[PDB]
Amino acid sequence: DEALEKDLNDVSKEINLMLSTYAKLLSERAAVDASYIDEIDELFKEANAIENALIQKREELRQRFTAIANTLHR
Amino acid sequence: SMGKDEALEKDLNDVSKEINLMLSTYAKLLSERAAVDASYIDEIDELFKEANAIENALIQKREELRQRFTAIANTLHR
Amino acid sequence: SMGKDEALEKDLNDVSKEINLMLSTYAKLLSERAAVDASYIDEIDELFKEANAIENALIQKREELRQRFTAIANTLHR
Amino acid sequence: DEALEKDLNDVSKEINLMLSTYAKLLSERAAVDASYIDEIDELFKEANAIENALIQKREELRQRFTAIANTLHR
Ligand SMILES: [Ca+2]
Ligand SMILES: [Ca+2]
Ligand SMILES: [Ca+2]
Ligand SMILES: [Ca+2]
Ligand SMILES: [Ca+2]
Ligand SMILES: [Ca+2]
Ligand SMILES: [Ca+2]
Ligand SMILES: [Ca+2]
Ligand SMILES: [Ca+2]
Ligand SMILES: [Ca+2]
Ligand SMILES: [Ca+2]
Ligand SMILES: [Ca+2]
Ligand SMILES: [Ca+2]
Ligand SMILES: [Ca+2]
Repeated sequence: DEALEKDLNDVSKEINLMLSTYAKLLSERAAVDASYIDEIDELFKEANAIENALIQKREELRQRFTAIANTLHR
Repeated sequence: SMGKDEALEKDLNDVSKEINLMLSTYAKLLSERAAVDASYIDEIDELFKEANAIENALIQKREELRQRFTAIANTLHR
Repeated sequence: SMGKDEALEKDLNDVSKEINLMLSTYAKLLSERAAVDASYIDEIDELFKEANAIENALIQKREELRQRFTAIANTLHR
Repeated sequence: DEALEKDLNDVSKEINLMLSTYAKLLSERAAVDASYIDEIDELFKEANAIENALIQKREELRQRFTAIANTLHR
């Protein structure tokens, strides 16, 4: 019911809106990826600190067990 | 009482659960991105096809006006 | 070695963190619902207004056809 | 460029699609709410079991401390 010229201008506006919206969404992905990488890195560092402490504690237990055994069996 | 080794094992499991949840949340975000990307392509394709059809009809409309004014000019001379 | 009381305190904190995350995820889902509800109202309103305008124009179109056929009938008798 | 009758039928289809889609979304909220309530309930029960065990352990520590004190100060 509107002229073809008017309808062409309406659809062009729809295109520009979708393009501008998607461009924005795409431009934001890098910072989101960077945030996940940063936070996963923090968690892996936390896990590695716990794991390392567990390794140390297990070696101390090995040494305590060996010492008690040697004292008891001579 | 209990061993610190046991407590450290438990704390390592706690952080492993957090890592697994973060990795799975990120994997989900990537799936949502893929579906968004494909939907954009479908939808922008529909819009560009509609725009080109309107554009082609508008070109035809201007030529129809040219033809109709030419026919009037010929009618005036009759 | 360490006390089981300390280990239990730590485990209680671990579950409290999970509760807090679940409560906040649910609070987020409710916010998304509210925005969805309001968007539905905006969008269905636009559609019903468009439908009523088309409907009213169609009623007018049928009456215009009635008027145009009546005028033809009067022209035929001239 | 289409007749008003055709356009009325197109918009009616759009309405029915939006209504049917929203009705579905609304009908699904109860099961989602129920799932959150169920899972939060499981977590609170887990937390209460830990808390209760901590209360018991603290009372045992109170009794061990009192007994050692009495033995040492007579
Ligand atoms: Ca038109
Ligand atoms: Ca238009
Ligand atoms: Ca390590
Ligand atoms: Ca813990
Ligand atoms: Ca398609
Ligand atoms: Ca499509
Ligand atoms: Ca073209
Ligand atoms: Ca824990
Ligand atoms: Ca509105
Ligand atoms: Ca609106
Ligand atoms: Ca009406
Ligand atoms: Ca029309
Ligand atoms: Ca139509
Ligand atoms: Ca309790």
